Amino acid sequence: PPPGLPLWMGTFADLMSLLMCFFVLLLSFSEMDVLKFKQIAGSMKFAFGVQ
Amino acid sequence: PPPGLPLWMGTFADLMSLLMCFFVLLLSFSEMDVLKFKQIAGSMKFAFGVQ
Amino acid sequence: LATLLGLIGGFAFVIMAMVLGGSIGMFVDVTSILIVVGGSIFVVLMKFTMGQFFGATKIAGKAFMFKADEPEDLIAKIVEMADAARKGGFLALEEMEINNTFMQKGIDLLVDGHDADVVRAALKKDIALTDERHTQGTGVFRAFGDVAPAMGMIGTLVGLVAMLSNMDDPKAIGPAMAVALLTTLYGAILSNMVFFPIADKLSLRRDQETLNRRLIMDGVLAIQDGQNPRVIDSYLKNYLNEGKRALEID
Amino acid sequence: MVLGGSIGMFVDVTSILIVVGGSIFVVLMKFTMGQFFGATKIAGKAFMFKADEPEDLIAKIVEMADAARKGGFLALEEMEINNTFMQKGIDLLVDGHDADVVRAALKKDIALTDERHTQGTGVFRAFGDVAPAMGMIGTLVGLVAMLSNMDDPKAIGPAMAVALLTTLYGAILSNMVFFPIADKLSLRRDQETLNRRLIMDGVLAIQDGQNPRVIDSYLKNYLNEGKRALEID
Amino acid sequence: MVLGGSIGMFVDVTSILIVVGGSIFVVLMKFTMGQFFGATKIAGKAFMFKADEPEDLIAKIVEMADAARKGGFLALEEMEINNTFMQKGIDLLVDGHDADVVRAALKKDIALTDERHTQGTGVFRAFGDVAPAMGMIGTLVGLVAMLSNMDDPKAIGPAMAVALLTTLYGAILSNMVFFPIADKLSLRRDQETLNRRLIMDGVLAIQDGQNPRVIDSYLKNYLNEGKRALEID
Amino acid sequence: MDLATLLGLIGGFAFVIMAMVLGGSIGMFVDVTSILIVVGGSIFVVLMKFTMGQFFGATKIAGKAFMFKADEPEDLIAKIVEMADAARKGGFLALEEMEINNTFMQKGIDLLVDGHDADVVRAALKKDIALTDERHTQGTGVFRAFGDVAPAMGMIGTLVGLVAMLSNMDDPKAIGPAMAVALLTTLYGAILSNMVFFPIADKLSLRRDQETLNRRLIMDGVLAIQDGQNPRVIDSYLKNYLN
Amino acid sequence: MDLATLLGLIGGFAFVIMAMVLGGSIGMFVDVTSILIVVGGSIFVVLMKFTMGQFFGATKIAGKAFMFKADEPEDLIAKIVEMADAARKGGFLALEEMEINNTFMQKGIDLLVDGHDADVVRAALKKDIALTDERHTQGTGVFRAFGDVAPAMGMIGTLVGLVAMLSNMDDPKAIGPAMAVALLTTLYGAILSNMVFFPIADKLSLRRDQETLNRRLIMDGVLAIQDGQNPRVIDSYLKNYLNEGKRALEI
Ligand code: NA
Ligand code: NA
Repeated sequence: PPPGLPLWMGTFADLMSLLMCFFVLLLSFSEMDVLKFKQIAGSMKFAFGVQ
Repeated sequence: PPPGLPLWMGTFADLMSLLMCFFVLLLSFSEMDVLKFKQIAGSMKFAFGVQ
Repeated sequence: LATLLGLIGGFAFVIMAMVLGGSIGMFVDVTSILIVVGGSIFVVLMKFTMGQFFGATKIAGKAFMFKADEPEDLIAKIVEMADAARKGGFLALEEMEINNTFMQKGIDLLVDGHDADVVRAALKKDIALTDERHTQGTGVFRAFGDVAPAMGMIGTLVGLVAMLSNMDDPKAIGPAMAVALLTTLYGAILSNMVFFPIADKLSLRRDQETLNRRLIMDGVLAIQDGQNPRVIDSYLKNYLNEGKRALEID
Repeated sequence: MVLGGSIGMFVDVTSILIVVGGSIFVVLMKFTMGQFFGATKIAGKAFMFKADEPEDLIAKIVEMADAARKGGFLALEEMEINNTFMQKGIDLLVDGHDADVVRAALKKDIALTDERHTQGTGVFRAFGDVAPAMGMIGTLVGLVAMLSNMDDPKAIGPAMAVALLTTLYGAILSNMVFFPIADKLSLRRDQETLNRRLIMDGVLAIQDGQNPRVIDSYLKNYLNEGKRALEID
Repeated sequence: MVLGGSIGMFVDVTSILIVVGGSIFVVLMKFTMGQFFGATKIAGKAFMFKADEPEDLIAKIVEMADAARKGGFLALEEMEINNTFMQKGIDLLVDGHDADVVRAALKKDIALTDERHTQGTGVFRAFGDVAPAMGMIGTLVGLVAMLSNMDDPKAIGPAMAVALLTTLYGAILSNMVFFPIADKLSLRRDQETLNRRLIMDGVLAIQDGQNPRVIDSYLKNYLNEGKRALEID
Repeated sequence: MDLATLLGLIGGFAFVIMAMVLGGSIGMFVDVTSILIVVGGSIFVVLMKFTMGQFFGATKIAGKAFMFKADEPEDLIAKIVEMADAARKGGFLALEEMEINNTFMQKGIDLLVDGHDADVVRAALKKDIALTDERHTQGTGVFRAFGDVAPAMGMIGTLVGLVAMLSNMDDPKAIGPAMAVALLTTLYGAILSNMVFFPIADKLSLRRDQETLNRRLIMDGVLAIQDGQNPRVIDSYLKNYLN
Repeated sequence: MDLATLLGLIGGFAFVIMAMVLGGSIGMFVDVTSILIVVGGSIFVVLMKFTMGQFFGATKIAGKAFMFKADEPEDLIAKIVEMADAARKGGFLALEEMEINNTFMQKGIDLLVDGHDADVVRAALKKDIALTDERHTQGTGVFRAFGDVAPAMGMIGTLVGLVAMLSNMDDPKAIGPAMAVALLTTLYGAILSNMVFFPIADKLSLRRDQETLNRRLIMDGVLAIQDGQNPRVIDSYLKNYLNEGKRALEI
């Protein structure tokens, strides 16, 4: 059988998902700047083949 | 042989990092709203049995 | 099965508990489950053919819908035809009533007239056939479980690039990310609560069928030898204290 | 916990349902409900009853050998017996059975007890394997519920509570309950193997009419090896 | 990458370079150029072709069995054999050599084919192992670039696109190309080894001198071992 | 260990510490409760698989692998052919005048000279070799268990700290420091797992291999000594067994 | 300098240019604390398992593998058969009148011409081969250990960076650069593990195979010269041994 992935990778994913949960929390009580969200939205559109 | 983590676990840590840093990007241009913070704090102490 | 009624109850309870926060629509999407299952099917089909995947599915169906014959009714029946043979030879075996295909085949080979070696070889060949078949079905479902989270994450990644290519309202990004992550959730759920459990129940049924078939083979060999039901009782009940039923006896 | 705040802040029906119910479903898909209850029974006896000291077993076997040598093969039925395996050995020796049959019976009991402990260890290691998977599933469920309801704090709270507490419950059950129970079952299995080997050798020596002076020396050959080697120089 | 709506979103030269070139470098450090090219050839042969069906192999084996039974070791020259291994076996049979040496040569050829397939599987498993690692490297590079230039929107887009597409390409290549190719190579290894063992047994049975019908039964015994046993009902 | 190896160890440790210092305050990464959580939980979990005697034995065997180096095989062959020559020009009593280099070798030659058969001495030496091998395997198991549970306890502590922080927020500017303190448990678990416990387990496995090789060589040498073979034959056989 | 090394160098150069273009600059992929954490912790852990002498030997053997290309077995076989002709028509003393570019071959030739018997010459050559194999295995082990520890150390350093970022987090809308610095440590660990240490260990394994084959061919040729076999016979023997030693995928 394949050896699998090392335990630090599991720790890293648990930490990443935990920080995801807490950054979703931080963005829950926050107000995104709509003006600054369309520059980023246009840049992602430009860099993904649509624009 | 001692087992390990599934081979997709690296891709999972990858995806969690990507989503986490996307939320960091969203929080970069987002201003905090204190009223929403109070509501979310109350909901947190209610969902955690802290009333 | 009682574990299957518990399965249904647990499914219902866990879905109801999961969907209380919002609507059932948040955790339900046909496109996501279709992506996960289709990608897993494609990956598994490169390493199993249509006939071998359908075989694994039909053996899973037999292992779930049906229930293996208990290894105590087997002892009762075996000692019954043992008494029949002791009273009237092998000529009394055919008129008996048999609900087990393997035992029926064994006694139908015995009546014709064959020595111990050939009947033992045939029974061992059948046992190995059913063991390999269940093992390969377990392999099919292990492959499905191994690839399902990867396919779910591929679907999530595709959904995320589709979301980053279509970004208008700051308030739709959250629901879009939730729908994209639904594929990863489905991959994890299918891996851990469907495919791997199906592989485990196939392995469990493999062990049960191997035990039942060894029981039947020993019973038929003893009947051909003409042994009395006494020693047969001990030499057949001693097999009931192995595996997990061994952990069941107190 | 109690120092952090309270035990009351880790209670959630959804998180318990996800972790515990999913783990139970997965485990019952490979174990019988009655068999799982039997594994629970052996875990409870391993936790509520200490294994007999090998030195005490050796000493009492030597005493039994002294009594047998002084009063024949029927002198061991008037004084108390510690464990059930030794009691069965005594009541098989009182029947005048030959060495081979009692040896086979004792070797069957040894294999049976080893299998029971190994299967209980397997049950609890299956539980400990599935609990963190269910915790990760709960994290995914909570993340989906949070992202779907970022405008509603009344949904944000419980969703994050589910996501966090599923992982916390999975980790605690896996690493402080289920895997420790499996490890204690393995330890109790090793103690059982040692005790059963000692008792079987003692019964074998009693049947042979060997003087207890050789018996104690022969029995001492087991305790000076094995898992305890880290204590032996 | 079609569910997004088209293909033009899921294309970046940068992400492709990071993933493919990094994987190629790592694999070429693990394996020689000859090993890599042989693995490519064997994968192409396994995908574009089909192993000879065992049924036809047993039919042909009993054909030369009956042919040798009617004409001893001289009739085998006059019929056509489409299989290279079977042709080599019948040639080593008709060139007047004993069973031991031809069996050793056929075993050596079987082991050579087995090792070749195993090494090709290893090459593609190395590719499938490195591809997600390259995806993670690309994610880390893109995320450092994105988080560093947060005040530059036109730099945020390409950096996150590289980070995301590297992971998507690594996942797709690992789980839908490289690992599937390795699994297909293992499947073809099992098929080729079974077919070559069938041919070896047929050649040895013709060498000995055996009834075609017992030969046929012995060869049919081989048709129920593995995934064909899964398929057979 | 060697002075150069020790200086390299201190240099790596100092590089890590100086990196932590250069990244801000060092009291940000220090928490007594977090280290108590990780260490106490790891001890609690490990003590349910190993007794206190076993844990202390593993600690001692790991400690004596850091302050004592495995004897080089070449020195062992040279010395064994040395007392082989001593026995040939002298006798078995000549072995007594040879001073102490390895305890296993010393006890083997003592059991050989006190008048015992070749087979019983071989059995005793084999038993000792197996005991030492299993001792090293048990120490590796103890430290592997510690390295396996330390990240688990660290994540448990992080989750508990974050649940406690979310239970009473009351202040948004205090969110970040609370998660930093909660993450300290994960940091300690990772450091102990990957820098202390797993390295010691790997080192003990390496020393297990080295000790088995050295003790097999010593056993073969002393068995040849009791055989009275030609020391050149002994040397050639041992050198062949090296490769 | 094989193509794999060349491809790796050009790939790393293009990767650096790519990282600089994506991020505008290159000075943000460079963090002294992150480098210190990854390198120092990796050295600490590897030196917990290997000695400094072993680490230095591994470094030297890696440098020799990446700077000197192994001799091709065909060229070595040609040299041995040419020496076979020279010794057949010039005696053993004729072996000191032509240059030999292989140090192992020169050592075998000196042992052959110094009157040593076949047994001692074979023993010394086998000892040299075993020492070379052990050096390569030790280097592979050291770099495998470095590859194993670098991403664990990178995740430790990322934890350190995350704690630093969160401790200084008020109104998280400036945590971007700090989070990037935290991620730099895992980036270093990933690049060092997957692209440097594991590749060096794999190339050392390949070089072990090449050097074992070359040295065994040289030993066989030297021993054949010791017994004075016919050059054609030993040429056929060496060619057969080289062919049967070829990996299946290359056939
Ligand atoms: Na990845
Ligand atoms: Na969770």
